[PDB]
Amino acid sequence: RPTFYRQELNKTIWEVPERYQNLSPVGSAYGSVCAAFDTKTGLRVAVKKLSRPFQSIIHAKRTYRELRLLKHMKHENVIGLLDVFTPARSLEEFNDVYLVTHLMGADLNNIVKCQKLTDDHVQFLIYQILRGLKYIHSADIIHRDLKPSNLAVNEDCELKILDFGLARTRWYRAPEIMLNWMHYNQTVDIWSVGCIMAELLTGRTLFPGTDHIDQLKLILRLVGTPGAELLKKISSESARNYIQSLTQMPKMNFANVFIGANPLAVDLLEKMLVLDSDKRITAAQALAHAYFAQYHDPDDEPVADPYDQSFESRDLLIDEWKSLTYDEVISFVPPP
Ligand SMILES: COc1ccc(OC)c(CCC(=O)Nc2cc(-c3sc(NNc4ccccc4)nc3-c3ccc(F)cc3)ccn2)c1
Ligand SMILES: CCCCCCCCO[C@@H]1O[C@H](CO)[C@@H](O)[C@H](O)[C@H]1O
Ligand SMILES: CCCCCCCCO[C@@H]1O[C@H](CO)[C@@H](O)[C@H](O)[C@H]1O
Ligand SMILES: CCCCCCCCO[C@@H]1O[C@H](CO)[C@@H](O)[C@H](O)[C@H]1O
Repeated sequence: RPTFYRQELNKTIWEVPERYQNLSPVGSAYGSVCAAFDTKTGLRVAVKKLSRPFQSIIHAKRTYRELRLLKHMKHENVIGLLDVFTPARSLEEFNDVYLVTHLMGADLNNIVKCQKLTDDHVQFLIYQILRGLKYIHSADIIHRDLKPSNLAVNEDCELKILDFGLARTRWYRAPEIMLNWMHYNQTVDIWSVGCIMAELLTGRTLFPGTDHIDQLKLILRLVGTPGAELLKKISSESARNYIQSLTQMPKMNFANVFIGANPLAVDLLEKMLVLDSDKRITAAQALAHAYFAQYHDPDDEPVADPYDQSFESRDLLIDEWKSLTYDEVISFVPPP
């Protein structure tokens, strides 16, 4: 229906509706990105042209997964889809997929710049992360790689959780992920929030490991070696015997680690940075914590519609994944 124009960008021919003006390259894995001006909405937007979206079953399923996820995320603190389009007029000529979202200019690293933030500022940032995480977790989604480069912040200081980094590490990963534990709790993301929050308060990386083993060494020095109740839950005979062969490190007193911080911030960090994932605070519980008193609104922390992820178990042909992807493009409804 819209009128499309062609322009060579990022060494390929882009073909976009005329509403998207002044395409300029932003960078080029999954695809190449341009910034543009959406004349229909007056928004600066980023347009991603997926690369080789249906070259293989793996590519095709990944394309479907990404479009399904972006179409489902409708929350102020999560990246959302402004538009998705293809120049194709039919399924038969469907080969290219373009995704459109708000143009973001800064991630959390750009806002922090290795500085201590004010406590009020930390409250506001962590509150928004937890608000978005409550939504994501309510859809039975685990982020699994939350970190400052995956958190965008606009000029109003509204934060959005991304599943990508902007155009130009393991320091924020939960310990069970670095041990390939599987059976991951949604609180692997809460661990990451604790690492981020600590960094916002101190201006320093909490666990700046040099490699995988160093990362775990640094974690255990803060939170201690596994206690008795955690050791009961370790089925791996190899993990058990190695853990008990280590000298016991006590859990440090967080009040004497984050000296000068808000005692409520310290209490919340103590509830996020627990080795046992079953004992970590959830996102919804964290939002009710006294630390966020000035921002918490129990009636404006919404949850997601149910999210059907049954396609993850399916082994389909390329043309089937492509057809399901085409259905999702055709059915897309722009947000208000
Ligand atoms: C024109 O003003 C700017 C001036 C300077 C400048 O820095 C060079 C930037 C860059 C800011 C930026 O990168 N902004 C941005 C990116 C995305 C991304 S980044 C990605 N993948 N990662 C990836 C891809 C290629 C290269 C590096 C990293 N995907 C999407 C994305 C995801 C879904 C969509 F629907 C659309 C785009 C989304 C929104 N804003 C801008
Ligand atoms: C001059 C720089 C680009 C300006 C905006 C082009 C906007 C296209 O906008 C679209 O144009 C279509 C054709 O008129 C109309 O049918 C649509 O209603 C209108 O939204
Ligand atoms: C768009 C929604 C962002 C918040 C939800 C992230 C949900 C988990 O999204 C993650 O995205 C990564 C992208 O490389 C994938 O590699 C991971 O497998 C996936 O779990
Ligand atoms: C030296 C061992 C260091 C890491 C101990 C990490 C314990 C994380 O916690 C564990 O996470 C598992 C996976 O979600 C859950 O199934 C367990 O019940 C939970 O206790």
